[PDB]
Amino acid sequence: FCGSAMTTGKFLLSYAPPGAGAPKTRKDAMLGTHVVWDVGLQSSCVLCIPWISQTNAGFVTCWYQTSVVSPASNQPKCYMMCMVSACNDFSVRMLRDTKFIEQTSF
Amino acid sequence: NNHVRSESTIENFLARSACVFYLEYKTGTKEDSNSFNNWVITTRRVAQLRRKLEMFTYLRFDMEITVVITSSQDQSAPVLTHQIMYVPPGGPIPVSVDDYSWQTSTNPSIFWTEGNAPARMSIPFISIGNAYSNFYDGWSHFSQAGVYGFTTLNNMGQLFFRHVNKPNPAAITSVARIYFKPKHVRAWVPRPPRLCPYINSTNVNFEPKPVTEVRTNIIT
Amino acid sequence: TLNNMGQLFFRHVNKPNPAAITSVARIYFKPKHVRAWVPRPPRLCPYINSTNVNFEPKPVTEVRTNIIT
Amino acid sequence: RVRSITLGNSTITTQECANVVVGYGEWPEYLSDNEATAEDQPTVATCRFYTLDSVQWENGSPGWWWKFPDALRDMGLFGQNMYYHYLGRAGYTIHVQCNASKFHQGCILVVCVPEAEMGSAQTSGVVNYEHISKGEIASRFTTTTTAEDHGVQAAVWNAGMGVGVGNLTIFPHQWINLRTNNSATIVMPYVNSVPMDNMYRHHNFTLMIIPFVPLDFSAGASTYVPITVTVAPMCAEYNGLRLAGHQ
Amino acid sequence: RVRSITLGNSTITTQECANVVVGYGEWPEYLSDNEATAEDQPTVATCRFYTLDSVQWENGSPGWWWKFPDALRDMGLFGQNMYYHYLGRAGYTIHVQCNASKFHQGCILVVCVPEAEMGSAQTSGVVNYEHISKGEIASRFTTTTTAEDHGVQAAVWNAGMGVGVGNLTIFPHQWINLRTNNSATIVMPYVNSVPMDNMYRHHNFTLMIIPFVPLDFSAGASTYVPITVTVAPMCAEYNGLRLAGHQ
Repeated sequence: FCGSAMTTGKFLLSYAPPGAGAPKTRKDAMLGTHVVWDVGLQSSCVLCIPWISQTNAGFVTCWYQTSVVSPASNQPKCYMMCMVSACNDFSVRMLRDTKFIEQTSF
Repeated sequence: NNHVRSESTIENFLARSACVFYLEYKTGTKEDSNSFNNWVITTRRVAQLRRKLEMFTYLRFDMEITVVITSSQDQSAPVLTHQIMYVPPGGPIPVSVDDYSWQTSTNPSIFWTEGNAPARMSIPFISIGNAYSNFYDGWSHFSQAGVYGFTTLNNMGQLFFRHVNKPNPAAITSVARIYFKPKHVRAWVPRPPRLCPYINSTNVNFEPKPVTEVRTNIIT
Repeated sequence: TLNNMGQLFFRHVNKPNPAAITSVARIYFKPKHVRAWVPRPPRLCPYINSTNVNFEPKPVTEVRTNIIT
Repeated sequence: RVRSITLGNSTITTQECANVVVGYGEWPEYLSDNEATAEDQPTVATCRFYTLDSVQWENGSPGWWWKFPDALRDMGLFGQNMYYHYLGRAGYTIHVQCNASKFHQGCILVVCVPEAEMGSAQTSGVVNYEHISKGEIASRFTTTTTAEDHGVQAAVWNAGMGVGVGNLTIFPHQWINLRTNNSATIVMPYVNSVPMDNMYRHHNFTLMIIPFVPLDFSAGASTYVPITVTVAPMCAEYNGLRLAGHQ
Repeated sequence: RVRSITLGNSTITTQECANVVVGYGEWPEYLSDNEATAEDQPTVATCRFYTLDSVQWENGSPGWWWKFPDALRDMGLFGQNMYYHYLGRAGYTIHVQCNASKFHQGCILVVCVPEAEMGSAQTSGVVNYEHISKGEIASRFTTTTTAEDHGVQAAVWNAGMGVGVGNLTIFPHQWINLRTNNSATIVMPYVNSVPMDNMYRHHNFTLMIIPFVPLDFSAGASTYVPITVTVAPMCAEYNGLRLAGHQ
């Protein structure tokens, strides 16, 4: 969370196992796997999601639990970023060429 | 005899060379219809071979592919060079004689010239599964509505062939015949032998047949 | 003067004789015994020149229909 | 002389001796492989008998078959775990048994065929889901070749796979022959190429019951003998669904 | 300086120090009485946070209340066990907490009243179910006497029971006073005449939140402060449903 240092809210992060659709309500999300992340204590949270490999596949969804509480800011723009990396053990097999560059041209 | 047999080991019941395909291609420009040719690796093409690999439900092996190639001119030059390119499954493939899919660096290729012992190389066990499946009983999609049997299971690469020389007056036509054998077989779970002649090359579809020949009477 | 390596030349060794012969030689290359130091983020924009890092600006990523699921 | 096995919340009385045939001589297990640090999976309250509907056996009936695990898709808590998990595995214990007098006769074959792949009624069609499954209701073979829009090419004497029906005793099997037996037990472990896969998408094995010598009865007596099957999962597992993270 | 309690499948972050008030100084327990040989009862996977919908607190709002266990009747697995069991018991852990700046002010009282029995809007009517409960949605008090077809005689300053509202601090209670606190915790054990009774038919206690000093704010700032409550069962039990017999 990259908002101001007087902004406080609460978000409910959620994870759905593979082979199950995304939650359709915050009530639905809550009954799944969820981590209530309080912004105003923690400025970051790390979820480590097991069991990825390659549709069917999980979902990550973030939901308001409360609306953000402004100090007195007149534009209520607050932001959050997200970062990603492989965790611990990982494995790959069988080299092949990338799809994002197409031929020569010079 | 005088000891336990060893001619009926799994390794000697399989692992024999057999012809599986042959194809033709000829020197010519990229305009020309036939000037490169391909074959998709499968073991269901030849009935005799297919019979002995449907003895088991699961197999894993490495394979050796040897291609023996002859050529002849036709009615009115330097030695020709042939390229055989293996494309691992999920790679790029060429659609014409000239593409960057023959220049790609991640597809093994053998350059070979006539008057030498025939080219071969082995391909190691390739599949994310831990065995090839000779019978499958599911659908491609996560809800049943896909394609029944032999979906993404039993998928292996494919070969491509072309001449490497420039076109020159007088066409040359080559015929390459492919020999195939597995090696280091391991089998799990046996099956009863197939009884009805094969129809499709992608289904287990069959036409009903008598179990056995008639006899003149059961009593002797 | 960095990244300067030699160059090849090719010719026939026989004397000229009646009827031209044309050869095509294709070059295959591989390094061996690589050692790498200091990584970089992958290139994102198609190459232009063969001697410059010059590039034309490009979008970071594909569009989505909406960020919510 | 009998004892009654119970798996808790269910009980069934069985004949004391009837033998068990362990398919390939290995019992159901929980996998013990490591490198599940990045794909941890929990093991359970599904380990109870489920009794499927009984079917008549009458003189000239040709056979029946069901496909697991898609025959237990409507059963209890076990049907919920095909829907809240993307991957699973599970062995089975199957008791097939039936009533009968001493004036009846005939024998049937019980067999479990891993990866039974069915034909198609016409020799260029492709069978669809509704003709190769019928849920927890028994499907059936038929004598006499007949076409169908999709359909399985049932014939009995090809077994829907174009193999001799007399050679199906290569797979785990038991004969139930009236005048001796009246029950059979097959314990079938999980057999697949990959360690776990989607329950809905795939079928693991096809139970089949094929009469050889057909039912018949002496003077008086009932004209049918009912058959019943009972299936209980053993040592099941399903994929995780918990974060490995923290705040 | 905080720690995050987790009861598995749920997590909530709490302030490190905030005190717990154990109601009557006894924690939730499983009963240990014998003579359950003729009425054996099993103990469990319901022991997780359930977060009810947040309510606004704004200047001049009069209060709120909910009634347990009938406010958790739609929640998860715990709602299924009011419907597959005829008797139950269960203690509770309740965290009430809220946001706020340092420019806000006011204080509220949090109290759990065992056996709160409500009046009726007219003094000869009888209150019905729909006016004394609202499920997991908060009910509310009102200032200014007004009639209703059934209704509770809410008034705030009688508390719907005809007692002084200033004397409700006899029951387990915590003050949440902005400028110090912003959270409270009450752990409430099972209190009833009989050891177990029907969940639907009876109510055990009524959580209530009554503002005294009302919300107000300095220049700028939000015009409401949200309140949230979170309730987790502890040490629950329910009646048996197994035969003690045999074949």
